[PDB]
Amino acid sequence: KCRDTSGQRRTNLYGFIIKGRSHLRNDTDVVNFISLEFSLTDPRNEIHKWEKYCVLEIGDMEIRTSISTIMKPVYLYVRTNGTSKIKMKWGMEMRRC
Amino acid sequence: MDVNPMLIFLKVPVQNAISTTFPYTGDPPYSHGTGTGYTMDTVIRTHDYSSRGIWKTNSETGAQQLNPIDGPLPEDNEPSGYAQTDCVLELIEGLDRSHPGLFETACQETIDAIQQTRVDKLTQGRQTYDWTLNRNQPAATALANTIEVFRKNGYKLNESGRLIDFLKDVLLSFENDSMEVTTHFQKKKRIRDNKKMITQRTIGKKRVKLTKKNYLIRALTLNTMTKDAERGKLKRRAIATPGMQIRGFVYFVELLARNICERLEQSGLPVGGNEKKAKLANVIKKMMAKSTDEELSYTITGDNTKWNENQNPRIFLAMVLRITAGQPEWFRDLLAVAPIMFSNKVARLGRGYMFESKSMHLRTQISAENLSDINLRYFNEDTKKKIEKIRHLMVEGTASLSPGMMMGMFNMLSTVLGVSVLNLGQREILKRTYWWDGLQSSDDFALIINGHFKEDIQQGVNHFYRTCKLVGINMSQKKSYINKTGTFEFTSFFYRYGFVANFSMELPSFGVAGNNESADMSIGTTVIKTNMINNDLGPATAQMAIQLFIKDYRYTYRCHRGDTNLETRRTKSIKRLWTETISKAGLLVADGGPNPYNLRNLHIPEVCLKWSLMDPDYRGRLCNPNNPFVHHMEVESTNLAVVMPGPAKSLEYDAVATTHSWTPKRNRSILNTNQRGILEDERIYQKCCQVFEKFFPSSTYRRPIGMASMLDAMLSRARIDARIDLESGRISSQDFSEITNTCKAIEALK
Amino acid sequence: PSYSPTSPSY
Amino acid sequence: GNIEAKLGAMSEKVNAQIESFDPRTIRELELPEGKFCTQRSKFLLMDAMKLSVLNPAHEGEGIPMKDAKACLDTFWGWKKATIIKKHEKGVNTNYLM
RNA sequence: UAUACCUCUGCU
RNA sequence: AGUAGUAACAAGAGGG
Ligand SMILES: [Zn+2]
Repeated sequence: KCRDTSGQRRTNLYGFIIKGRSHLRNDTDVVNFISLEFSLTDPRNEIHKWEKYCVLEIGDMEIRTSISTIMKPVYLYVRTNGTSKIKMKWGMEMRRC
Repeated sequence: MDVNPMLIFLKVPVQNAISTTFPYTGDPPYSHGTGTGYTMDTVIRTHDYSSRGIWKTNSETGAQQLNPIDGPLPEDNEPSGYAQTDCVLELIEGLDRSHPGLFETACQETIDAIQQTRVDKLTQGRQTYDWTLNRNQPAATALANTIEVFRKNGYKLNESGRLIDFLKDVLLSFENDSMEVTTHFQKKKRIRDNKKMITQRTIGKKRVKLTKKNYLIRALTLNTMTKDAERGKLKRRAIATPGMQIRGFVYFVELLARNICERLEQSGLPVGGNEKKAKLANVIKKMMAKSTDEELSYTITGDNTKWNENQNPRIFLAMVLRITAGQPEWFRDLLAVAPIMFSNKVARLGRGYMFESKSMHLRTQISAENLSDINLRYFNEDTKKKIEKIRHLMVEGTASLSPGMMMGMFNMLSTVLGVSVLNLGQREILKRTYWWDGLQSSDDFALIINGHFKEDIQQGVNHFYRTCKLVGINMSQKKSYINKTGTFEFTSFFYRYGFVANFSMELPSFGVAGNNESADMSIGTTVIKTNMINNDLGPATAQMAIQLFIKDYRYTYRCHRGDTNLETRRTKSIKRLWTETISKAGLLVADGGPNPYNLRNLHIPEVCLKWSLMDPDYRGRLCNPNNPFVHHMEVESTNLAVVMPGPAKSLEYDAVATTHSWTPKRNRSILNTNQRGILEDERIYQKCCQVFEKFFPSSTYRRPIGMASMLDAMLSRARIDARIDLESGRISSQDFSEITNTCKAIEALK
Repeated sequence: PSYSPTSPSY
Repeated sequence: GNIEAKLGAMSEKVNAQIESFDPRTIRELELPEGKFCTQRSKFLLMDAMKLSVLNPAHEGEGIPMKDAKACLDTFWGWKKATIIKKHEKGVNTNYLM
């Protein structure tokens, strides 16, 4: 959720995460999850950046500019990933940055 | 443009922007799996540094024990443990000359402690290796367990209640040749149920007698494990836990070392941060005042490499005996116990290892005991090699570790050694063209060398460096450096013509502590406060630190403000309290209330700050002394939390006892183990202490002393309480007989 | 530039 | 004179020679060689794309999945999904499904 | 041997 | 697969 400089409040959706099983005992134990994230970035322009991802093409979007509408394809960066209780704990506290 | 934060250092000196070099907003490194690989590395490295020493097999344990001290002087700069006894004594003597009466009053203070210290004192403290269970246990349980097994054998001197008698029992217990111990094991019964038959797990206990070796090995054992959450290091390292036999003796040695360090200007221990910086400011002030305008001054930002691995129990025995010269021989021999046990110490090798089969897709656990027996086809080369060397040192599951020391064993006596080298640099002792002073805490030191010319400094460095080598101290040449006096570093304090701020060191302490709603609020506001004072936390950032802590506190405890549109498990009940309340500003944050805090009130506890604004009935409920949420603890452990900056210190906070002073649920994994019964023992012990405190209310403030029975003391109190409650009071005559009859009935049941 | 690839106007 | 004696006996190879430090003399740190480093964050950074709705809700209010469906319902022009960049080590049709 | 379930545990 | 990094997680134990 964010507030524009114009004052408008807004709710944003970047994608989805699918949590696996999570019988986390030790603080290093892993939850597997899948992250499905929108993007306009073409992965082929920098394929070494996306070793772990499987990038899909899922739609097309009409985008405003100054005085012209552009047609861009919509990608979905998909990957399996993991985290732990200790890493989640420290992510929850990232405001101290 | 590519952004590069490092380029700030072009304009801002490194000390004044040092915060940008501490990445302490991310999770620190943690170990996964065993620390057996690290314990073997430590054991192996320790013997390598002492390898030119003299091997000998122990009469009582059969362990191969390397002795490097008074060995061949080193001939390279590699880490060496060839400390020379006579050089240590000369340094300790120089410490006695420079501080007349220090050793005397230090010993006398320790004498008085030994005579007054009760066995209780070992209930306090960090975890301890328990030989009853071959596992770490809370200090108090390991104490109760050892006393129980001592009682079931022929040792009961501690019955007196004084700690020196428990220590006698420990030494008398090494003469036993059949030490009996109870274990626990799972039994599988079968029982009928209304109408099939189901299996039943239960727990039985079985007696086991131990060899004379067995008990001795166990009593000289020090646990090992990996140190987690450690900053500034690529690779993990191993840490150790003392056992119950050595603990009490370590307590009194460290107490002597503490009393010495308390009175040495060059010791960083045991004082706190601000006093460390004052002590460092003094030797700079002192070194400059004692030098001529012609002379120079350089400062070594100093680190000693392999600090614990290259100190020695035998050398510690020399120190103790010299520091105690002229004292009663019982007091000298009592303190000498811990160094001796440390010389014949043995290290547990940890969990072991886990193996894996890709074709078969299976995993298996293997104990460290099995590292003697076992085939080496399973292991990789480095681990295989490590097992090849550790086998020569293996003794009944453990590895013998006569030389060296391990992190977590011993605290302050090694600093007394380092200080004695600093004390050698007085002008009146060296009488050269150079001289030095400084401060030291464990492996970290700052050394100020003054001299007439730059070459004099070199002479002093070598003289300091080589004298340190002669007592097993190895200055790191990789991580120490030198420069003209004016800037230096010391335990992450940064001096630049005066100490500057290192705020990022404290970043992990900004957050919700996790004690409870009451303690956390007091802890959080106080963290902000003390950093404004001690680490240049500016007023604007401190205000925002309040805002962020309240945000974190509200989410963590699902206690958002009573007028929020959020939805949690608690919003509805908090909403009820909100609408029912007249003075909302009096509601605690944990009850849906507003944040009262700004810069000016960080030092006022929340309840105190909102007292005037509370609805009377809310306040009466909040602080109701009959509420079922609080744990009525002892006075000495009231308003205490535990925090980790040191080893692990206790943090005291200021808070009113309320319904928010609650305790989270206990861990329950033990219910699936053979130790299950310990919970019932604790349940029984607690009711016994609960009823005693009804007859002795002051036992929650001052531990009661006495050799009599818990029941007899209660009975004695019951008889006389009933007496005055009637004789000169307000209880009837028939009731006096109603009580004393019950005391007679109880006395009959023995 | 021309548009926002993170906050596209659609 | 115990310390002085042994100090005379010890080899003079045991020393700490001061080598003066000039940052004009010293070299740059060696960075390793290998395959290129991949992205490893838990979520996309600069490559993220948002579907959003205008919403007076505050910085954590509303049912997440209800909010999510509301954001999805702002975008049409979805497509039949196709793989445009495989996860070489993965069964990519699982990601698609 | 395979498939359902059922119970305890999430720092011990 | 993935997390991860000097050894682990990718549930453990039981109803055998
Ligand atoms: Zn909030």
